Amino acid sequence: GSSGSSGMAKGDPKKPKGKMSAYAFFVQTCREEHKKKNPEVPVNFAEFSKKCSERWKTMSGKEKSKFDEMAKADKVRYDREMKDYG
Repeated sequence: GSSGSSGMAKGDPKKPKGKMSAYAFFVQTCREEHKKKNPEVPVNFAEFSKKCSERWKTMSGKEKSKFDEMAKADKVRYDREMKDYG
């Protein structure tokens, strides 16, 4: 951990984004929603995550499903992309 950095400076918009897991999706989707309402409000990733991550473990396989179907496809999509890339 102890990264404190959302992304990087050296990165081309061409290369495929690393593989994401169902969990991540839950966190991301949650963020995008926060901006939709409070676009002009700060979001302490540190705290925001503490509430999200905890909500991921407390979730039931049924709920995670929504993020399971997506992630499951996020692994096959990226894999194929790498084939063409390198």
